[PDB]
Amino acid sequence: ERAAVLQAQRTAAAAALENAALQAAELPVDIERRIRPIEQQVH
Amino acid sequence: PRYHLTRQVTLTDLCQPNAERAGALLLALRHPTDLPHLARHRAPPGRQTERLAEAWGQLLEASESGCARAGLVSFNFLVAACAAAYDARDAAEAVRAHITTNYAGARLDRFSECLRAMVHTHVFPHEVMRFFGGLVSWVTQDELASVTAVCSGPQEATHTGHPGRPCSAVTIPACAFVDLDAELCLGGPGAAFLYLVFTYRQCRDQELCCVYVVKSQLPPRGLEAALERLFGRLRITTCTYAAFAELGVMPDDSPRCLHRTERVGVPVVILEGVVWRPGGWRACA
Amino acid sequence: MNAHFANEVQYDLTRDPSSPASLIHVIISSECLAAAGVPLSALMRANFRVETQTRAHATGDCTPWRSAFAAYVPADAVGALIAPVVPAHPDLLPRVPSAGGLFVSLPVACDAQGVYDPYTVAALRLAWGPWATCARVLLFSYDELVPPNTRYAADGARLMRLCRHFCRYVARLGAAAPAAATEAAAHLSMGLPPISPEEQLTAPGGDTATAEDVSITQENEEILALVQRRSLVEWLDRGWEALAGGDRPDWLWSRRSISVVLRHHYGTKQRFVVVSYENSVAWGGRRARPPRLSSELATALTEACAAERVVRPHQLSPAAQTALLRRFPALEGPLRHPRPVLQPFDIAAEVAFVARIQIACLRALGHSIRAALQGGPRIFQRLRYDFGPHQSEWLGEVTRRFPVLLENLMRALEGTAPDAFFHTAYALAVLAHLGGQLVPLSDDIPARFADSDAHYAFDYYSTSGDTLRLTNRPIAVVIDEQSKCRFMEGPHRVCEQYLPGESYAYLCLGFNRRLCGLVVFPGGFAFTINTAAYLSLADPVARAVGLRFCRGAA
Amino acid sequence: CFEADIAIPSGISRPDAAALQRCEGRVVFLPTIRRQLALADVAHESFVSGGVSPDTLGLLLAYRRRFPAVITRVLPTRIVACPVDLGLTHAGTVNLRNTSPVDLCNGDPVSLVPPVFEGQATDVRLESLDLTLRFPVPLPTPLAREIVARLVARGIRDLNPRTPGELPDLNVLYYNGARLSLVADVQQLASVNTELRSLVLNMVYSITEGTTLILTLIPRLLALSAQDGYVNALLQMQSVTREAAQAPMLMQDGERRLPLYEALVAWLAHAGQLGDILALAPAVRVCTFDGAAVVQSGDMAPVIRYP
Repeated sequence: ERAAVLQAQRTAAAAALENAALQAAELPVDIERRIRPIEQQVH
Repeated sequence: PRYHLTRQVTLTDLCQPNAERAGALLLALRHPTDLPHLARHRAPPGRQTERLAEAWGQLLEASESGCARAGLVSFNFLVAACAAAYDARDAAEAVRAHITTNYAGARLDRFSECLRAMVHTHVFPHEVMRFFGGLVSWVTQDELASVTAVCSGPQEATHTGHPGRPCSAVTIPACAFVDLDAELCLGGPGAAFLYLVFTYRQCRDQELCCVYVVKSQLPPRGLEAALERLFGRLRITTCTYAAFAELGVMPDDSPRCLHRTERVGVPVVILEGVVWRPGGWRACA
Repeated sequence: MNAHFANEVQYDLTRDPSSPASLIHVIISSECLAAAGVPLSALMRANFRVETQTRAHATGDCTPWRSAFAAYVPADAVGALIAPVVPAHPDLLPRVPSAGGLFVSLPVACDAQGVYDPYTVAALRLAWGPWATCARVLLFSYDELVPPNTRYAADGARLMRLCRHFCRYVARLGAAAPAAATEAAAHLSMGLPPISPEEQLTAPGGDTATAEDVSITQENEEILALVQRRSLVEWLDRGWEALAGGDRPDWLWSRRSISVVLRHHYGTKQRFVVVSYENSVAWGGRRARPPRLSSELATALTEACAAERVVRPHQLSPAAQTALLRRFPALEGPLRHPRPVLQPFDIAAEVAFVARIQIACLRALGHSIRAALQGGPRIFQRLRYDFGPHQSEWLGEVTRRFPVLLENLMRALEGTAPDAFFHTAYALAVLAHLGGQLVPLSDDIPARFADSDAHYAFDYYSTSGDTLRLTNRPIAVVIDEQSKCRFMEGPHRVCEQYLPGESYAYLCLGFNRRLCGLVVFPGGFAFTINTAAYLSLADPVARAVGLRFCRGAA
Repeated sequence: CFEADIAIPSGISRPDAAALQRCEGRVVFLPTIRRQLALADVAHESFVSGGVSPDTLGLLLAYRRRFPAVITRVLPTRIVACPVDLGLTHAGTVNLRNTSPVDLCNGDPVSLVPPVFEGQATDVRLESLDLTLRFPVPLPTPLAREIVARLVARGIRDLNPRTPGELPDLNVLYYNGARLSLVADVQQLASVNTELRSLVLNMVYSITEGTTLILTLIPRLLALSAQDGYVNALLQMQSVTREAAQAPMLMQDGERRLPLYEALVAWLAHAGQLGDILALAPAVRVCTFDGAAVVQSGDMAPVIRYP
């Protein structure tokens, strides 16, 4: 009875990777628009 | 009494039966000087009712009524004027090469505007241009008209064989192979029941006009569900599309034909022997 | 397309007052069905019925089975919405292919000023036919289903490619386009490669309120400035009305705003799609009635356990318990119930709900098998099957063969999955009896099973070789000292033609609405078992069991 | 007449040849227009569809797409039938047989209804040619329109149970006296469902924009109730009109369209046509030459054209 639950929670945590990895798909994205068009203003 | 004659005196501004064939499926023009008024009435107010006030007024420009009222509409005059409208082009348009070389598109171009204008303000072309008959005699003058084109039952298509010993007279053309809609490909023996349906498309194809004849061994109660099926022009919502009346019975399915020779090569269907039950119209849905 | 649309007409229900809802379009693809246990050939054989019911996580009951719609189309299911197919013009939009599956939008339980409850499951069921063998069950929580926001930023590149492909189709084909189509092409060239629908999932862009992204640009392009000193969519309608010849409200939302969001499935590591149009009354539509969803429970119980590093919220601090209870009051269930019949705060809480029933029946089996077989038994016989003279030496083996079976029957009853156990006869004969303490699911029960106690219902196991199940169908054989057998009334399975216990290499195993079962061996040698003296199913535990497994008959 | 014949195909049970004699003036549904046709498509085995027999609402839908025909003269070789749909051109007024418990009137339109009566089954059996014959029951048309509304609504109660088992039976009819009980045995769903939908879909279009102003005068109806005879008798007791009593919604665009006049048009278009789209079309009218005001049960009434 545990082994189904201990698998199904593990399959959830395997799915919660790409639930969070696709949610962490903005961490190299949210920085370019807040830096790059501001420096040529300084120019 | 299985032989009749009818007569109406009109202009040859319309059909010009001397330019027509011996067999043509003539309409009248009942209520001819009508429709400035019903342009204003019977329509919801988002239709801008000042359109048909000029639209038919440009028709009789191409055609003063006088004492010879505008009437006796040909079968050709609706097919070619809707040839650009319905789903047949360069084959229904061969009816325009039939008219303008024998009759005139000047009267078509004013009326194809009417076919977008009559259907615009919900003045639908059924119950105007009521059925008259099969163009028996053409005792017309030069620019005027006097036609006997009998209504009144089966006798119009019986009185065709008796007058001329050689070949056959009238023999009731369909005037387009696109017309005479070959319904009931589920084929069997019996008798044919002919009808006159105006299929519409309201604000989808911008007030479509259509004239064609159906082919069925079906009753009027087996025709309305046959009018709900087989259509792809349901995509409307206003309403009251697909009116129809009885063109009557062709009491033989054996005598239909397939030709392209008339009078310009126009495809044409011979239909010999017809009980012309004049029928009644219906338009609700 | 339209299965997402016609379910919105069931979302147009409204009328009599009840707890207010939403609707989420969910596109399962091929391998999420295939890894689930769905045969893709049998649904490929477009409107299809789906029986759905919704289940809370903590406590409580379930929804009855709701008849829904489906559209199972093998195609690029993301690309078919994006690049649809005109019958005359299938190359109106050439694209990149993809996987495909069923189109089913699913409703959402909410609140007044809706705060959706995660961990709480809506259960799908695909019914290939009547039988439970023609059935699968799918699990979906709102954490799995609900993104916070959509990605209509991917809709921006799509719509101007549409106008260029109306500029691409007329220039290639030429004068073969009719009079309404030769106009609307060049009216899209004065307004400014294949369309890959998978890039709209994999390009990292989504929704934003953008009011913070105007002030961050107005104070960015004024620096700049200080140093210095009919639409196209109306021509898309005639683009369709000439190439198709009609309106097609299926294609009408392929012109409007389309967000195509990728998510994942917590059961089998799979992917699926979350869809919202613009004109949808469903969730994520830009024509939608309040109340809408609130991602508050998905932030409260997490961060009160994440900032406190409470790994399991039964280890939550007593002030940290009740302060959340002062905020969100529906959590008294999964925190303050002595023995909830559904387990509080676990992923497989619905799965552990099932596996107990798999356990508790086997002990009701296993201590009942010992009951009728306490000592040396006298079983003499119960059926009428006469012998030939050398046929008795076959039963000379059955003396010797006997005791290894009753282990391996119960081993195989252990050996099945419980998901594969609910299609067998004993798992539904109890439901014919738990409905008698209501019509159970898949209607495998005949019309005359509920008449007498003489209407039994069998399963069939292989005697020799491997001890394996030899049925799909519970085979209900009416049984009359002695009593001869008789069938009932009535895609081809081998063993289903015989009477129970009629021949060798067959173990026969029937059950009742009385739940007094039979174990029938070949040769008449059978005996009743009072499993009703060993079924210990508590009714408040069993009342969440039956409602998920019964069907209200009309 | 435009003569149409149906031959006697194969053999004769010798009293059953006399059974075809006493069916003179009845109606055959033949699904064609033929100069000769077999007797196989005539009987109720042809009325039975694939695998299943129609219900008395499905037989309405089965009598929809076939053609009635009048028995004119009975030979031992053929039976001459006159095609009602076309060949009703009879100044001789080709004669029919009334097989119905109601003594009719003079001047009734007559429409055909399947046998649904408790005691007038019209079942005649042929065993040499294994066929079953249900003759339609010619009836007056308001009494015909009182029947078809019952049988569909009885099948409307076949969709939903809910209520206790004591339902109003829809099985007591009234013509001047004359308590009639009909048969309620089987209600096939698709014959109910397609008949129910056209009852829904026509009642959709029969409401329009100017129709809504009439709904304001519902409390005006009961003001005439306690001050006259005609209205109070018009207002039924088993009506929702007495139940619903316990407003322009301006939206006025243009106001030159005659909104009240346009309401009565499209209402009459679909709610005005509810008897004939559900049932068969009446084309038979009572017309006796001798001045007889009624026509007895079993008589031979002269028949004229469409009403």
